[PDB]
Amino acid sequence: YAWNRKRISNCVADYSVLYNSASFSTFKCYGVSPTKLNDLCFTNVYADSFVIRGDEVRQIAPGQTGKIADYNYKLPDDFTGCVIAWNSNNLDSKVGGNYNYLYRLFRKSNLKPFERDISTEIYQAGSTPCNGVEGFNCYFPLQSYGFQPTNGVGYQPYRVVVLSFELLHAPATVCGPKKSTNLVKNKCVNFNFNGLTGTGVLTESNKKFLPFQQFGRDIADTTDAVRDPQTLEILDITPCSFGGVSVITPGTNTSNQVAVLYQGVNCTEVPVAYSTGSNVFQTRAGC
Amino acid sequence: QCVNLTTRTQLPPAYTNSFTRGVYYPDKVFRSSVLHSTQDLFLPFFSNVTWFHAIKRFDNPVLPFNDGVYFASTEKSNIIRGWIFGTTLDSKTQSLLIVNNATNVVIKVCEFQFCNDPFLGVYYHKNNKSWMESEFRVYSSANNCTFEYVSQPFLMNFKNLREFVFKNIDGYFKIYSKHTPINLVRDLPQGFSALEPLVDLPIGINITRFQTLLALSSSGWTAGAAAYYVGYLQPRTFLLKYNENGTITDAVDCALDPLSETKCTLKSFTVEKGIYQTSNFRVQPTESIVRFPNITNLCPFGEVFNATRFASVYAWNRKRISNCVADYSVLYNSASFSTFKCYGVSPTKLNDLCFTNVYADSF
Amino acid sequence: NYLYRLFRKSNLKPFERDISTEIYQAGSTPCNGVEGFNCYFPLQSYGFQP
Amino acid sequence: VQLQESGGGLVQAGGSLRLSCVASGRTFSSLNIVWFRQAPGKERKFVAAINDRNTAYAESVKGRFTISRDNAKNTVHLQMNSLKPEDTAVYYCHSADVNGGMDYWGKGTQVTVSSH
Amino acid sequence: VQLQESGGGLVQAGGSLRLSCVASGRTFSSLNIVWFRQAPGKERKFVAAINDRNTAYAESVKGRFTISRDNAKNTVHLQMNSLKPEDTAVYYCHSADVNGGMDYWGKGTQVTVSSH
Ligand SMILES: *[C@@H]1O[C@H](CO)[C@@H](O[C@@H]2O[C@H](CO)[C@@H](O)[C@H](O)[C@H]2NC(C)=O)[C@H](O)[C@H]1NC(C)=O
Ligand SMILES: *[C@@H]1O[C@H](CO)[C@@H](O[C@@H]2O[C@H](CO)[C@@H](O)[C@H](O)[C@H]2NC(C)=O)[C@H](O)[C@H]1NC(C)=O
Ligand SMILES: *[C@@H]1O[C@H](CO)[C@@H](O[C@@H]2O[C@H](CO)[C@@H](O)[C@H](O)[C@H]2NC(C)=O)[C@H](O)[C@H]1NC(C)=O
Ligand SMILES: *[C@@H]1O[C@H](CO)[C@@H](O)[C@H](O)[C@H]1NC(C)=O
Ligand SMILES: *[C@@H]1O[C@H](CO)[C@@H](O)[C@H](O)[C@H]1NC(C)=O
Ligand SMILES: *[C@@H]1O[C@H](CO)[C@@H](O)[C@H](O)[C@H]1NC(C)=O
Repeated sequence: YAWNRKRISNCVADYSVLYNSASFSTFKCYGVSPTKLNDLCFTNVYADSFVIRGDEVRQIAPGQTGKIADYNYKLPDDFTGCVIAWNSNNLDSKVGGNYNYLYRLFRKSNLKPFERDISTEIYQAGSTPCNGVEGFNCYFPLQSYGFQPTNGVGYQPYRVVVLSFELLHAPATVCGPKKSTNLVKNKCVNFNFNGLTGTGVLTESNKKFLPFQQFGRDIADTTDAVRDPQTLEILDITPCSFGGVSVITPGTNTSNQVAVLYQGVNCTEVPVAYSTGSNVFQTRAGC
Repeated sequence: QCVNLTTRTQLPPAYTNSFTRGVYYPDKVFRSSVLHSTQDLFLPFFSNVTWFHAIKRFDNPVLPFNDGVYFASTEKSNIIRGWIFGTTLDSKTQSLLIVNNATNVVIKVCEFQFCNDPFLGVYYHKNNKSWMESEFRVYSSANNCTFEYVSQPFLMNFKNLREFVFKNIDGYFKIYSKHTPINLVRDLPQGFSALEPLVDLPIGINITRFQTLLALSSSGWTAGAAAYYVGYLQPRTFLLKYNENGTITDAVDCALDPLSETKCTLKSFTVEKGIYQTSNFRVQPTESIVRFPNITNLCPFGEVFNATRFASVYAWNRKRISNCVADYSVLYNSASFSTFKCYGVSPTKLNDLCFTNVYADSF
Repeated sequence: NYLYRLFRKSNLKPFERDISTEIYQAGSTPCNGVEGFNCYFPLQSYGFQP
Repeated sequence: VQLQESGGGLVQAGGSLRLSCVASGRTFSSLNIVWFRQAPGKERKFVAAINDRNTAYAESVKGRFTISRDNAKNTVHLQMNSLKPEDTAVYYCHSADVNGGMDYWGKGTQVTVSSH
Repeated sequence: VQLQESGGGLVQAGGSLRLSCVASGRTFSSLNIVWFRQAPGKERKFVAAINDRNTAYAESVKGRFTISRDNAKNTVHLQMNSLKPEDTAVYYCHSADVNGGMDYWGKGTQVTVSSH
């Protein structure tokens, strides 16, 4: 009855405990998979948490009739976020009866999803007048949940959490956790610095970046340096060694022995992938 | 809490020249010993910049935030107490607060009810041989607060320069700064400084007008000696020169004068003797004329569309429409149709074209 | 009341109206007049119902 | 401009009826007629069409009818022969002009026929 | 910790009562209050939630209950009018922020309405 809306933003939405914890009996998201949550960014989230009857949890899912969905909490069929529910009889059960958790019982009409009607003025079931505060056909619209430690299956208090959020109408400020990998130099690696793509070899640099500068570019406006985002340091980027391969050969009717020239390639990178060697001479035109 | 300080001397907003100030780093990309041209919202070279005092005279008018604003405050004996941002400033929409102090700074973003005279109070010499601060009146209440982090202090005749550039692109509020001593020269100093960025704010709202905030009963009062500069930025290409250290030691306005245009085309600061082709010349139109035949009879779209008898598909009714003024707006705006598709033209532009011959095929 | 054309020898050219009620030669072996399980009527009716 | 269909009285099985579809127009000879059939509450169907040079009937009325033209009057007429009690329908008549596609649909006439 | 509760007592019909709910803290301008009552031997039902500056009451407490808050001393006063014997209940008052956190449980005071 008294669900409250929370503003969640400017943070990171890692579920490393939320999904890997067994305390939630149903990690259900109707728009995304549990795996895709950490790999995707999101927008402002209106988290909704409440405890309802165990046999009425079907009314939490959209497109369902009943007193709960009609009177206190309705959801739309296009819901995208996550609904998390489990059993919390111990957490929210009272020895005398946990009747604080209340569900609305009567309304003039069925409401719409995401509506807060705290106004509860006189309601009449029939056409007979209902003046003052009491009278015939003036039935109370609120009933307490039967939350007791002796409740059976489907009758114990079940905590339900709804991570309802809307997208495509606000700037994206919340993303999933961002991973890091052990840094390696002097090797041709597929680097990824703050989302930057490309392949190259990392190398400690003599360049002195300014504190706010995170990228280095030459006259051709292509990246050649990058500031390390964890341990601030500037690393040169050099394209992995390449060049044409030329086969020095005499005539076939003279001999079938050939020599191979790796144009513009130092002899060190030749055996990376005639890589055995046994004949090496590094000229100015290649190996 | 807010008090209307209505006592001020009638001074019109003076002007002055912004010689070579307002250049920041347009991007976080290191460049070494190279000259680079990038076009963004910069402060024009040798532009006229608004002149404000604080004397007696308390200048604090609402000013628009059209596409970036340059703020410089040659204000010794610090009394500058932040800025106002937003579009409504009456608690209906989200608004931005920036403040300052000796060792603290707060960036406050809420739907703020701003009074017509928002200022920070400063009492004077309470027998404690020092000035203390209290009684700040910038808003009334905090209704919808979202973004409220606390940074570290940035507080460093006049001897301090506090040139700040505020830009809001894609909802990201950018702040640039640079502090350097000033030796006389009451106007903007004759020197080139680059404003390193300070913060980036994911506000995601629209800012259309701003306001400055200063320190400080109310009627018949004198403002402390202050002077701050307000210039407006427009999109103009520049040519920024980076040294070995990577700092912008000089820049050229690509559209200032023909020499600057030639420097911009040659991508160099020094220009060899000769003739250089530059951007082309043209005369822009001064007024737009429209000439249509003065036929007054409205086209028979009424019975073309709302005809009760629509024939079969193999007997599609072809009606001739000509020699009339056809108003397609009434058809387009009326959403009673489930499919209003035009292929060779656009439905919105139909009210500007005069057609040779129109066929109507109703079925 | 709304009838449509269904049988024709070929695709009609753009902006062409064909109202010929003559029997289409549907079958491989031509049949003339009325119809059987062949040379059926080229007009069928929309079953427009609320 | 319009078409009116009158007739369809009460007759006996095997009798002859004379139904006329007089048309308000001036070139109805070009507007060849098509006769349509609807059962009393069942799916619709066609009957016949004297499309100028030749004719075309339906499976239920195959050759049993003598379709006629009144070109000097710009009216159409159908002759009903070998009538059956299973042909209790509401015959129609329609014509669409060649130029400026348009319909002149009528109203209908009962084809009630007794059985004994 | 807990929420301090007072204002309860045993009174006859037509009297005046004023329940009190005070929540310690420094953010009273953003606090939201939800009320409840639990009759002895009967169900515990919601009474009145005053959130932000909005007020509302249930069927049996509308008009009878005049909810109010004191921003100066973090006090909530509920004026009690039109005492009814069936409303004898223990009232649990709740305090929370706009998020719904900072949940402290009120002990509840003994309120009794005497019949005549
Ligand atoms: C990000 O975290 C890493 C690890 O916590 C920081 O690296 C440490 O930095 C301190 C300060 O120089 C060193 O004493 C440690 O030896 C570093 N540890 C490792 C594992 O590298 C790093 O400084 C943090 N990022 C920033 C910008 O400070
Ligand atoms: C000095 O100024 C700072 C802000 O730049 C003050 O700190 C904040 O002041 C606002 C004003 O309402 C409060 O809402 C924040 O809670 C304050 N934050 C902190 C961390 O203090 C600071 O109070 C000022 N100092 C004095 C002595 O007034
Ligand atoms: C780039 O910055 C560095 C450091 O601020 C400058 O190098 C120092 O300059 C001072 C002043 O001449 C010398 O006393 C130091 O010995 C220099 N240190 C080093 C390590 O060189 C440098 O001059 C700056 N370069 C430019 C072009 O501004
Ligand atoms: C190579 O020499 C042989 C000698 O028998 C000759 O037949 C052949 O044509 C020669 N090939 C070329 C390409 O000259
Ligand atoms: C700035 O405005 C003043 C207004 O009088 C004008 O005189 C001056 O020429 C302007 N500056 C420039 C560079 O045009
Ligand atoms: C045609 O009908 C629609 C809806 O019945 C109406 O909105 C429109 O105004 C009509 N056309 C004219 C020309 O009045």
